[PDB]
Amino acid sequence: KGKPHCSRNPVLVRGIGRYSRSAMYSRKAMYKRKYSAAKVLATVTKPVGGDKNGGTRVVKLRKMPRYYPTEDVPRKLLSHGKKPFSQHVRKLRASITPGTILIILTGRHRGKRVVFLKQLASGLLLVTGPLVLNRVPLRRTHQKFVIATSTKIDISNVKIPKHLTDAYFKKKKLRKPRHQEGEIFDTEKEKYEITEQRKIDQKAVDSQILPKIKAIPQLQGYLRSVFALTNGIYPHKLVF
Amino acid sequence: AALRPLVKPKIVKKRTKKFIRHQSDRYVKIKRNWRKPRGIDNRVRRRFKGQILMPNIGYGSNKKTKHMLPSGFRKFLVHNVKELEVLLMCNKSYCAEIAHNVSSKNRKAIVERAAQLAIRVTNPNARL
Amino acid sequence: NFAELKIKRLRKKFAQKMLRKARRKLIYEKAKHYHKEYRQMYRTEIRMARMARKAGNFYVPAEPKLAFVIRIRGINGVSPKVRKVLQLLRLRQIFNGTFVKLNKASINMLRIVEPYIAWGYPNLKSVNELIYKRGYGKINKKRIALTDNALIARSLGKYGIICMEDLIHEIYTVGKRFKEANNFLWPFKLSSPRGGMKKKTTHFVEGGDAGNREDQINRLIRRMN
Amino acid sequence: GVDIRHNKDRKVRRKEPKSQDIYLRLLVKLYRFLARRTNSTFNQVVLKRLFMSRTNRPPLSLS
Amino acid sequence: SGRLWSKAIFAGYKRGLRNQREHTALLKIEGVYARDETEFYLGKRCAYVYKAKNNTVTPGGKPNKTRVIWGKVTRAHGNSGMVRAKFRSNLPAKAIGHRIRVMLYPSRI
Amino acid sequence: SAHLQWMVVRNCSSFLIKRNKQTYSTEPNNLKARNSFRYNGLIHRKTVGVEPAADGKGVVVVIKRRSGQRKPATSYVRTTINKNARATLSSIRHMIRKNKYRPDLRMAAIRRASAILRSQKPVMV
Amino acid sequence: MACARPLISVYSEKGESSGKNVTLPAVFKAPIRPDIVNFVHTNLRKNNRQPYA
RNA sequence: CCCGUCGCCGCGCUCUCCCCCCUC
RNA sequence: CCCCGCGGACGCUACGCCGCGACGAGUAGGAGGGCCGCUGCGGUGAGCCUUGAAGCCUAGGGCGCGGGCCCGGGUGGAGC
Ligand SMILES: [K+]
Ligand SMILES: [K+]
Ligand SMILES: [K+]
Ligand SMILES: [K+]
Ligand SMILES: [K+]
Ligand SMILES: [K+]
Ligand SMILES: [Mg+2]
Ligand SMILES: [Mg+2]
Ligand SMILES: [Mg+2]
Ligand SMILES: [Mg+2]
Ligand SMILES: [Mg+2]
Ligand SMILES: [Mg+2]
Ligand SMILES: [Mg+2]
Ligand SMILES: [Mg+2]
Ligand SMILES: [Mg+2]
Repeated sequence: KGKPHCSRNPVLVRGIGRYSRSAMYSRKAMYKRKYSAAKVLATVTKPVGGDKNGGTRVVKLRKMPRYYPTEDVPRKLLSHGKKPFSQHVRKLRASITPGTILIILTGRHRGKRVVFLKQLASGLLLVTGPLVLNRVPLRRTHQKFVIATSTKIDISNVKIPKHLTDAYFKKKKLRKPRHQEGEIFDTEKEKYEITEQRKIDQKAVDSQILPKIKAIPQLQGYLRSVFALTNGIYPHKLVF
Repeated sequence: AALRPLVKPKIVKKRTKKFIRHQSDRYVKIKRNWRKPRGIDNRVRRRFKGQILMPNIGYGSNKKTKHMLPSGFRKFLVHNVKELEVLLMCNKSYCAEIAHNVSSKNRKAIVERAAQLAIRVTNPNARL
Repeated sequence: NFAELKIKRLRKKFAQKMLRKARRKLIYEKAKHYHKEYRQMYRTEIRMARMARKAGNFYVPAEPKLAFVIRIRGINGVSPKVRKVLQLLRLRQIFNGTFVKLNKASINMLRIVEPYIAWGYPNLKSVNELIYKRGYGKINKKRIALTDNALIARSLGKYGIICMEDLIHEIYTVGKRFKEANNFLWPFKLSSPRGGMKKKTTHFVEGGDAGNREDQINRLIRRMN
Repeated sequence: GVDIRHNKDRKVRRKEPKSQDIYLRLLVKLYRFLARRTNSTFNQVVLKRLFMSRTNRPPLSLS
Repeated sequence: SGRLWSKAIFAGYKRGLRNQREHTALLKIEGVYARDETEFYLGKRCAYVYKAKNNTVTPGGKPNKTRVIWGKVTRAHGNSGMVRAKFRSNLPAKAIGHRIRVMLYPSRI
Repeated sequence: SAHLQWMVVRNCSSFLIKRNKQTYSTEPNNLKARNSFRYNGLIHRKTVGVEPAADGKGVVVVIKRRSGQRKPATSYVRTTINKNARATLSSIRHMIRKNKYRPDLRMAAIRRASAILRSQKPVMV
Repeated sequence: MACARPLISVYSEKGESSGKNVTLPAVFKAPIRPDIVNFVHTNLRKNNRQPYA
């Protein structure tokens, strides 16, 4: 086995390489790389044990079903596309770059102005409105429900902790194990608790973003106010 | 809880309202049962706008979901336990229902047997 | 014999694979040759007229031999002679286009149905986009979309036409087998012209949409498919 | 709207015997398969004659 | 702490003079009086918020009398800033001349 | 002959049920209980039927022997299988496939045996 | 099949075979033909009818 | 034999060996 | 020369099932289909029914393009 090489056919447009068939034949040296010519044990034997009980038993793994439904569903045709969500490409608007001030449009933080840190692996944006400034923690948000303003701060050379991933921010639940019939309420735990790890991470990011916010004048006051529509102005006439 | 059908496609109904007979609203003697208007000057037959619509084959339901109950099953009328076992191998596509004339004592046995054979009954609690 | 039959099946599959591979290479090179031919005629007309002007003379181009005819009126109240000619042009529906080879016999037919059609001289791009986007073949009396080259080759291979490029070449440069290639094409079912029509009831030269518009049929085609 | 006539769309021809003779229906099944699964035009002619009415199947004298 | 939605008016259904297509509605957005300014609002979620008699469940809140029929702006209508909207259910005719909110949610800016 | 007898009873039979746009057949040895030439339990030289046991446990696999086709008293051989579900299905599979006794009814008989056994196990609360 | 005529046992009044056999009469190999049977039955049931007016 | 990631079409790498630039 | 697996969905009321393409105005009139409907007769449903038939009523649940039909509740009292 040889070491895998790079593509050697740079893509100039999606689906088209820069070099032709003959050009790639020579780049690959296909003239000298010409070739002419040259499992899973379903059953396992095991010592059963016992006098005159036979030597062993040919035990087959994955036994046959012991019940069949009255009818089944035919299998699907093949689709040659339709990748799972974890393999989708993640697209981010050109107006959203790290350090950009965003405006939240939905949720309990409606209309607040927050700072954009990174896009996460699922395409969700990681935002912090410095929790001291507007009570928005390190939180995920969707780029389709934010407004990217033109005001930006340089958050380069700041360290967003590595464990701040989608699995970190994914919600957790209790109900309803060991309990089927609902007569005693399982409404306990509903008070979601801020993990001490979350407080540590919030303190770490803010300690190095807040100083850069304080650098230029009255940005903390800007982050501290909320966005609203006044009867004079209209969103299509506004420059963000 | 209830027995589920093999597949539950989305049932699309082209029309959800009945085709009422022309002028059945103006007369008691004329019932809502559809009758094709054949008068020489009838504006419903001529299909003038804003009039009572006429049934035609274009309103036909999809053959995949025709005669399908809202529960995704199709119904087979049964009169005794013996007719119930024809649905043993059609459990997940066809549901039984008991005829109106069946006695209270006898439909108890039908419901009991259908629970055993995993056949769904549309009227399991019907005389009690 | 299991090994012998397995080898026999591999030999046949390889031979079939080499046959497509040779057929694909032929299709590739013929399209390359057509591209060379297409610019040769385009440059020749420029050069021909360019040298007449040097001499102070006039180069009169050959009269176009290909026309795209679009029916622009409906099927209500049509006189029998106009009705018959539209059927002979395979224009039984409004906004049905078809390719017509131009000669004395066909032109006089186009003059009969003058108020009912808009026609002109399609260029190379119009032929390509009509065939590729809306090209349907009449295969066993069925309207079949030209999704594979095998559909063209099965019905027209005896005439040398085996791919979409060959079909486009025969239609554009009216070849020997134009009648077979043109009739193989189902009449084109075009959408309503996006952006409207100036006036369907009068001739093009009087502000309307009917009659012969020489090269302006290409503007109509873009808005129409 | 399209400009065609619909009075000749439905071709009038026997697609099966109007008889209920179960023995005739059995050998119609046999020759329906033979006509489909062979290239013999003889089977096609025999199959369509099996659909035909009695007046279209006149008796053949020995002479 | 703010309006956060644009004020719009349900002017009527898409229609000819003598035929009315109730599945789509024509909305007049405040401040948008030309067709070239409707680009911002295309695809934006629109809501017809009203009140009824019986309480209904409120997402993230106690049940109240507020109901809503959701929709979105589909395209521009005419040359003067009207937009066409599709709602999950055809808008009731009692809402003509009343408030429709345009959410700004699916932001492209 | 099966094909000739089918042409007689395809639409005229005492076992025929035609209701609710559906058709069913109630002859003793009809797997799936449908009106069809393949599944008819009377017209074929060899047939297989699966029925619940006389008591409330096990299945009865009845096959049709080849000798006395005009002698209905001794024309069917009935065997009773009263073991676990997986072993019961294997026996029915071997009876049909290994004997090459109507292999086109293999899954129908296996599915019917599963339905019978599934109906015999007690219901839950 | 059609030319083959089996032997049928004659059963005794006690219900078991008596040892006597009769070859199957050829009438039992005649064509089975319900459309004729239905036709003949349809027109012969009309023959015992009693007039009404 | 755990659910055909399959056909046509367009490509990439390996069964050749060297280097170059980042990264462990 | 299948065998560490002895195994491998559905189907084909052939009057059935499946695929592809085009098409769909209609008086007078013609034809086809009707698991539309009424009454009675021959068969058949080891059919239903005083533990409630027919009929009738119903802001009850549904099915069918439709003719119509099934089921729940009430009334009724001997058949269907
Ligand atoms: K009609
Ligand atoms: K004729
Ligand atoms: K309010
Ligand atoms: K009867
Ligand atoms: K109906
Ligand atoms: K009653
Ligand atoms: Mg309906
Ligand atoms: Mg009335
Ligand atoms: Mg009149
Ligand atoms: Mg006119
Ligand atoms: Mg436009
Ligand atoms: Mg005129
Ligand atoms: Mg039409
Ligand atoms: Mg007509
Ligand atoms: Mg018609």
